[PDB]
Amino acid sequence: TYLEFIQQNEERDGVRFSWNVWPSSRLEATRMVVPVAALFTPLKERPDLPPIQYEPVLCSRTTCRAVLNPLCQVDYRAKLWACNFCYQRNQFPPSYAGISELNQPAELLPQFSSIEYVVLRGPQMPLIFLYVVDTCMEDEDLQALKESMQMSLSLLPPTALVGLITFGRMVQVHELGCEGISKSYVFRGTKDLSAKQLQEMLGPSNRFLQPVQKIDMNLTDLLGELQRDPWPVPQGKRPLRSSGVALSIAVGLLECTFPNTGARIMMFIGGPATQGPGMVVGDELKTPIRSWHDIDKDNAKYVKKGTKHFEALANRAATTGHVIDIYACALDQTGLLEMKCCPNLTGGYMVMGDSFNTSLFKQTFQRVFTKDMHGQFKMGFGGTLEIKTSREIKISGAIGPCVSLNSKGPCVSENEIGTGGTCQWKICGLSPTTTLAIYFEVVGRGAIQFVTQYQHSSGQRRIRVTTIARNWADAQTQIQNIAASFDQEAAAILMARLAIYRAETEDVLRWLDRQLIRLCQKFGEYHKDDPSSFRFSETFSLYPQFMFHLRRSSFLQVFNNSPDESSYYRHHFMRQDLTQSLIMIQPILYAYSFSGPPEPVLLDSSSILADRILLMDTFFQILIYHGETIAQWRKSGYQDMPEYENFRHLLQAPVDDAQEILHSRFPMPRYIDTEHGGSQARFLLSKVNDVSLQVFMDHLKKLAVSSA
Amino acid sequence: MVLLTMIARVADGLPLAASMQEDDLQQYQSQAKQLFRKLNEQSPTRCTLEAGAMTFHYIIEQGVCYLVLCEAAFPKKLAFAYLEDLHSEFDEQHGKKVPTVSRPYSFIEFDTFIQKTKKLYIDSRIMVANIEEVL
Amino acid sequence: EGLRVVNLLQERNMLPSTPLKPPVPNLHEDIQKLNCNPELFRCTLTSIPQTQALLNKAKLPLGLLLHPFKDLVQLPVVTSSTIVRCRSCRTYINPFVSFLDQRRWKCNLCYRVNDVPEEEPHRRPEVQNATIEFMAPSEYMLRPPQPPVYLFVFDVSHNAVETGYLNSVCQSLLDNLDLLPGNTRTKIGFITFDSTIHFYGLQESLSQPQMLIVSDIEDVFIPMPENLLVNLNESKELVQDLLKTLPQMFTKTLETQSALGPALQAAFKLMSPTGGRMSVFQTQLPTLGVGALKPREEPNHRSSAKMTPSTDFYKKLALDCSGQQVAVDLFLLSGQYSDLASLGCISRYSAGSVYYYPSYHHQHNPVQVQKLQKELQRYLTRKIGFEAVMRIRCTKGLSIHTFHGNFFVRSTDLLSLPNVNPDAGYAVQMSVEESLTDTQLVSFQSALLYTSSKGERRIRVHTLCLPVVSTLNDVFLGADVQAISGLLANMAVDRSMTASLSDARDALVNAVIDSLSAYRSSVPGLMVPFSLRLFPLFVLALLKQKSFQTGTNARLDERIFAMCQVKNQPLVYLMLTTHPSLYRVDNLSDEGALNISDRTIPQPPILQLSVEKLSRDGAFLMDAGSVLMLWVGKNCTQNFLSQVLGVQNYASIPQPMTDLPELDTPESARIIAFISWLREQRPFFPILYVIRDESPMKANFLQNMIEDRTESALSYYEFLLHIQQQVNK
Ligand SMILES: [Zn+2]
Ligand SMILES: [Zn+2]
Repeated sequence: TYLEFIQQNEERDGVRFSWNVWPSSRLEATRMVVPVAALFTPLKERPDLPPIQYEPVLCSRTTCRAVLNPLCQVDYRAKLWACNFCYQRNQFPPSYAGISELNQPAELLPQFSSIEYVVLRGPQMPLIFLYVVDTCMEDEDLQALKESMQMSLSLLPPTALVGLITFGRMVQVHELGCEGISKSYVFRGTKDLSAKQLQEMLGPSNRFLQPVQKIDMNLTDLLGELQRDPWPVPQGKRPLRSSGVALSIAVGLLECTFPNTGARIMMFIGGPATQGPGMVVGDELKTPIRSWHDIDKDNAKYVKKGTKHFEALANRAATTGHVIDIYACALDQTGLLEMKCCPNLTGGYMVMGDSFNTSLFKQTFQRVFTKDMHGQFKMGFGGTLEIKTSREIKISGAIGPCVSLNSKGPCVSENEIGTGGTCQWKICGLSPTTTLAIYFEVVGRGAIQFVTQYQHSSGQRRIRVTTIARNWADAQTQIQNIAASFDQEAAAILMARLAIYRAETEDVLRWLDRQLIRLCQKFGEYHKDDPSSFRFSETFSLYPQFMFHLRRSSFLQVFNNSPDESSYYRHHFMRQDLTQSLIMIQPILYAYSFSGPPEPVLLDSSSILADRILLMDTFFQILIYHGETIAQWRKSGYQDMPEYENFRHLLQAPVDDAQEILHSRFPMPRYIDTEHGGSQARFLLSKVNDVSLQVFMDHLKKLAVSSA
Repeated sequence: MVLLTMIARVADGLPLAASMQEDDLQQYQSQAKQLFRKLNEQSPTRCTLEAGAMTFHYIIEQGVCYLVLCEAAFPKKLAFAYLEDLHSEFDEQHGKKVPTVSRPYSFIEFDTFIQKTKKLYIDSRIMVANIEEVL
Repeated sequence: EGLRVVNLLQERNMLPSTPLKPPVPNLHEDIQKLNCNPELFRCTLTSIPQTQALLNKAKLPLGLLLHPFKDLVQLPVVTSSTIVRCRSCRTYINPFVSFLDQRRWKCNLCYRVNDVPEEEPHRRPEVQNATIEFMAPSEYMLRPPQPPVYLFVFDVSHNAVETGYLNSVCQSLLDNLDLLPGNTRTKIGFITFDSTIHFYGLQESLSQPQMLIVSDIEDVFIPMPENLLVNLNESKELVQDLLKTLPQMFTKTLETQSALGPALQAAFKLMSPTGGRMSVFQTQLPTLGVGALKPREEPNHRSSAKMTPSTDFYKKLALDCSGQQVAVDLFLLSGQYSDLASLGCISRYSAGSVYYYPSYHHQHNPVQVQKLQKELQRYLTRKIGFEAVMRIRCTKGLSIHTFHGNFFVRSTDLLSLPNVNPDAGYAVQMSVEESLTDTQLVSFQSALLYTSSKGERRIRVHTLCLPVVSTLNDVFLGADVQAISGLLANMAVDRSMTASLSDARDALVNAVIDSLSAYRSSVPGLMVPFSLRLFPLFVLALLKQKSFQTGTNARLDERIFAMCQVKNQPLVYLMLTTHPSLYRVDNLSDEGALNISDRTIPQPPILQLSVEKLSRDGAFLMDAGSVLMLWVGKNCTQNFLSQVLGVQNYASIPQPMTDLPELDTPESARIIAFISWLREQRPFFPILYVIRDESPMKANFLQNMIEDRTESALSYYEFLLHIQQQVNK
């Protein structure tokens, strides 16, 4: 089954292609409506694969150097293996002198396509965690924040190095365990510093970055004694917050102390930066922070210069191999639009909320440090991703959390998409859910090898190798075999990645439509000029619907959202795996009522019954809706009566299923309990339903059966 | 929405206590001493003067005037609440000795309370007349 | 007394055995009994020349020397609801005015007649006391009385750490925290510095003090708005903990560079709002940031006379502090050249002072350790005045043209004194701008307007009255030799900075020659009036002092410091330093002041400064004002060794001997009573050290024998021979 194939391959190799059968001719390659692309999860978890403490074994043809894989033709007699990428024949390294047929190296069994190696030769560098904290916020929020930080400190590895930087009007770089005093270096938040400058003004581990085991007690006390920015805030003014400079100093500090080694710069902000570089809004309360509307009518004088400042910091950090996290909680906007690149370019996180003093933030924050079956963090640092393809395959680029190493070669395409012009990318921070989109081009069995070198949370350097192969289309059945290998879900997401990438770097809908229509005409079924005749196989029938929801989503229709919310939504969409991505675009909906157990139902107004309870899973929100009738039976009180122990199983069935997923998901989703009449019902109402899908479909058919 | 606070005996305008911090004071300090000099038993016991970008706020209790200067923007409502806090404290502490002293600023030490009260107002977290007139 | 003439070549033993007493102006009995105490205000010529021509003939400088804020025993304080001043020149009604219409008084300074306000008028305190203090009315203050503010700035570089000075200073502060002048408004703060500037936040809410470090040397700023200058009363405990911690925070420091200039700028910014006293402790040449100074090679006995600042940074900074009522006291405890000629400016123009401790070291220099100890003690406890100004007025006809001392002269001669301390001296030079043919008496009045440590605006006034004479002989008869020497020293320091050391030394010698010559032309050997019999001796002393000596091995900062002292000290101490009192003390007895109820107090005779007066058979005490050295002869008596030193023989007299022991002997009681009396005559407890053996290599006791000859300077006799050759050339 084509479905079993798609499933088993994503499970084993953490990969999903828009097409599982590729064009064997130039006349087809160029006429591909949806590009051959893959959604790749370099660190996907699976059934405990045995880590290979090896010397991976590389091909001996200078240019190639691919890793020995299951696609390689071996010869246990001649102690030789022929590379599958360049046909170069190799001699087996000494440590393999005794490998036999009835006992061969794991990297050759088709089961271990996608395998991990550990490279042990040089002492491991400790992890580094630098807390960068805003102190311009209400006491309840600050106290809550201080507690979350102290907690995270109790989870760090003994050897990890930690540093603390606090800010408000001035920026303070604390020197921990300085004894009998507690000193820091204060800088004006008014002007930026390079790193050379910083290095000079300030002076393994430094005075500013010490091992947790030696410094933890002192830092806990310091974190506990932190107080509000001392500078008063006059009437009608926002406090002066130097977020831009605080971040440049954090980046600069690590750049001149530990460049090129895993590190985490965690910034906690409680309001917009109000004193550039990086300024997002003035200090007059009477003037609101920019809205999308304000941006479109050129009434946001800070956006561009502010965006420029953070983009530079992002690239400085990403270049030095450091990760930047932004935890932003405030009642008003915080400037995530201008700072997005830091967490987007580096694989850092973006957490948004209303206050640090909520369960939402506290739980999301502690999820950050979730550990595995060995007591180790589920994070990887300084990841280098290199892709090797058959001479017939080229790479247009990638879309997701990464930066280009701008390394050239024959695999690089002229038609670049996203971060292109390279066959190597750097991902400063990644996890088991991190997902990149790789767009390919054809210029049987084509092969692609993904090699990911990263620093494990334990300190070990690791190399993840996933080698995959897909059949070349048979010449006497090209489009027929190709069509059968379509992965509509994967393709819908890959196309959505491109569209969102173009919008966040400016009509994109028109491009989306032209491609939708083209796909309908090439793989559909119909009689010219007869809309009613149009049909799609089981392989393509859901694509139109996914497209409908995507173009109406908050990912493309930004107004009705604050610029910060929009940036948050996209940030998470550009890193997520297939399952979660689909949910973001088209929320799953479950119905609950006495008449049968919970069931999935169409995202339509027709599913909103009065005697039923609905659960909507937006990746960002889990919402429970109580229909008018059940709202009454519930306002009435029948729930308590011992007579209605049934009305209880009902009222809590959705609450039960919510909890489960309301925990596995990293950014903990916001939970909402509303009903017919409630104001929060609006969330379900706007996700439900040109106009409706029926009208959208008719138009698509009217254009599918007409002129090409 | 900043500072300058002066407390003085109405009769002669004798200064009793005050507080100021710059890092001009010169001009507005004269105007304040001008007011005190003009004030007498027939003066309004609660008033607000407008001096351009600035605004004076004062109250008279037991022959003691409590004046304050600040940017016109500063909430008039808070300026008087500020004056009331000073009054009750001052009258309670020295209210009965005021009519006997003769040296300027004989209660300079009241300097402390003034400033520890001033900060609780300059941190967000009656009659009107152009002062130029009265003078 | 006597109107006699002395032949300096035949006397040679003219220094009197008892302390020299200031001249008594030739004034009517009633007027003189009301005159100002000479220790507070005196003139170089008690008989003022009627004309500039007469003044120029005498060839003697006309000027005033004052110690206006001196600690007094009894001070009249007038709280007058109104202050009586002349409607013309604003002079304070004083004892020397002239009451006529008994309801109208004539001003002794501008002659205008004033109306005595309805508030025996000549019986009022203002007319019976030459020295008096008035309470200042509301109009004598530009702002509410400022509270006392003490900011301590400490060098903590490697060298400073090595000297160990911080420990004693912090210890002296802790002990005297309750003695610092001020009421509940007192504020205190701290800053340390090396290549960076360190502020200290102090909050009761926090577990310990915070060190806020500004590393941006080219653009200093105040890191926090509150808690740097904290209320001492409220935060006593927090300040005490800090003083106990500081001396231990920089033990293992490697900082060799000192950014003094930037630290002073930050200290300034911190104090700018209120004003106050900044106490800076520096141990080396500043080399980082603005105000950095270049190294210099120390001279040697060889180099001739070939002083001034290397930059104006500190002068400009001192002027800024002055406008904000900030005074800067400099404590330099350097072992190597630190360019004091440039650093000193910070104190000169802000009315602060400089304290110097050459080669200070907690272990190596037990003498400088105790000196600093006792000097800090005085410094932290003496009275203080804030945001003050001083004006000096003199009768119409007389004009002040030059001011000497630590302050900044504003327009229409206003002496700006950010701080006014009781140990500072000032001097003024005047001239007769209009012949005094009219009057027969002239007055001088200094008014010191300041804010006390209790927040009260005060005005201290001193008035001096002197007679006017028209003959050369009368000018000489009233000459005050000590006062003249003091004003000449001040004039010579300016000349050194203006021309050169050579030109300064020459003008000193010419003032003596020119004056005796003028005398001679109006009367074989060297003849001089009685009043000037000591003039050549004191000038020679001045020429051999550390400020003006030539052929010696004195180091650069030493000379500058001695010049700073000439400019900032009161006449009395300038004389003790220039011409130390020498007494024989191994045979004291009862010709003393055994009047002090239960104490006797020996009064040994003052000896002239010559090794010809010493003796290997006795012990000699030298009182240099700031220190008391006790030289012991090699062949001293056994009684003195055991009964006074508490030793059995010369050989066992401890090398550095920081003071005498108090033994149960009548001999010990006598010498200790004598010394106690000497140090009771002043406020700065002078340290004593017998270390002066005949081989301790600290016999700098000899450098004070200004009468003997040296390889690079004349003896007293040679100097006289030289003057005589010039007098009758
Ligand atoms: Zn190969
Ligand atoms: Zn007059």
